[PDB]
Amino acid sequence: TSFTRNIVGRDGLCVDVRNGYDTDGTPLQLWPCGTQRNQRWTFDSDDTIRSMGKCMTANGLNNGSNIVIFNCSTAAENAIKWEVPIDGSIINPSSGLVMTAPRAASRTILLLEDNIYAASQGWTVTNNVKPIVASIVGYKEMCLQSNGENNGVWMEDCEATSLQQQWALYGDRTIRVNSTRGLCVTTNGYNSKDLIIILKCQGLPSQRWFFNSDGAIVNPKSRLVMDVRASNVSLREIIIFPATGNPNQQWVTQVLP
Ligand SMILES: *[C@@H]1O[C@H](CO)[C@@H](O[C@@H]2O[C@H](CO)[C@@H](O)[C@H](O)[C@H]2NC(C)=O)[C@H](O[C@@H]2O[C@@H](C)[C@@H](O)[C@@H](O)[C@@H]2O)[C@H]1NC(C)=O
Ligand SMILES: *[C@@H]1O[C@H](CO)[C@@H](O[C@@H]2O[C@H](CO)[C@@H](O)[C@H](O)[C@H]2NC(C)=O)[C@H](O[C@@H]2O[C@@H](C)[C@@H](O)[C@@H](O)[C@@H]2O)[C@H]1NC(C)=O
Ligand SMILES: *[C@@H]1O[C@H](CO)[C@@H](O[C@@H]2O[C@H](CO)[C@@H](O)[C@H](O)[C@H]2NC(C)=O)[C@H](O)[C@H]1NC(C)=O
Ligand SMILES: CC(=O)N[C@H]1[C@@H](OC[C@H](N)C(=O)O)O[C@H](CO)[C@H](O)[C@@H]1O
Ligand SMILES: *[C@@H]1O[C@H](CO)[C@@H](O)[C@H](O)[C@H]1NC(C)=O
Repeated sequence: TSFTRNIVGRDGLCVDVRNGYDTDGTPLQLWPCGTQRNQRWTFDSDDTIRSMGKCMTANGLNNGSNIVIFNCSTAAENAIKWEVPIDGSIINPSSGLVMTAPRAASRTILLLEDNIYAASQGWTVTNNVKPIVASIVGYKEMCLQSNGENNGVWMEDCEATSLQQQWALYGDRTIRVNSTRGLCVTTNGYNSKDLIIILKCQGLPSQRWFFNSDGAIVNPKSRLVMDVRASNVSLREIIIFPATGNPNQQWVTQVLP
């Protein structure tokens, strides 16, 4: 079977065939999301991803290789097969390299690169091309709240009127301050007990998050998950820590009006 969607990534821009051209070798880029046909990608059972009747194609299979559109019958088979890991990567199975947006700007050309679990390598396959805006409810049924750039995130009692409890869940798998969308939830290191803060979005692995089926919020590079330190909300510290399933690591998203 097949179905068609946009592909949203870095800074909420979309995977777009450059200029709408369908000539073999036309690179893929970031561009503001829209309905144009060169942003509509059809996913088939054969592991191809197609726009304008042609296939997303690795124009080479080394670090830094370009990703292009190319005739599906004449391209190399191992260059047109893709899988979509649950954490939001888009991977070429033959090479193991993943789709990457090396810069945030529109017209940035997409490349295959070694997987470092960066936010530049996060994508979401969807027809809703706007970030989802939600409260993130956790331990003691409190809400995750931001407190300014460079400051910690922490738990507060949930308030419909607290804008700092409002999070934009971007397609690149970042968690952004909804009223200041250039700022991202960021782990301040990849080791256990490292603090979670707000920092300018820079596409980093420290800024990538995965909402898994167990109710954890996982940082893929470290493997560690968001944790209310010591189960003590009055410490006003959220850390990364190995997944335990304990209440201080359980979260849900609740969409906002
Ligand atoms: C795969 O390609 C990447 C993009 O070119 C490399 O990362 C970039 O490496 C540059 C040095 O050659 C460096 O100035 C860029 O800032 C960096 N971009 C970022 C932020 O990832 C990557 O190179 C590896 O990682 C970088 C950061 C350095 O540590 C290099 O020594 C590494 O080789 C390439 N990866 C590999 C394994 O070839
Ligand atoms: C992908 O390349 C194929 C091989 O070059 C194209 O098929 C060829 O299209 C030629 C020019 O239209 C035509 O003379 C031949 O009939 C045909 N050759 C083969 C091997 O099938 C293909 O074109 C599409 O598929 C063919 C079968 C027809 O249905 C065309 O109308 C299609 O455009 C190329 N695919 C695309 C999307 O360009
Ligand atoms: C989250 O932030 C967004 C972006 O600033 C807010 O969305 C704007 O809201 C106004 C009022 O409805 C609209 O006129 C704009 O079109 C919106 N802009 C965008 C880019 O969507 C939003 O209200 C904030 N809060 C919530 C709950 O989403
Ligand atoms: C419809 C289409 O092909 N759109 C393209 C094209 O857009 C240029 C202007 N803005 C237009 O709407 O016609 O080129 C940009 C930049 O390369 C994108 O590829 C866009 O999707
Ligand atoms: C929780 O943190 C506050 C601030 O450090 C501290 O005063 C309090 O004793 C802590 N609670 C427990 C049970 O350790």
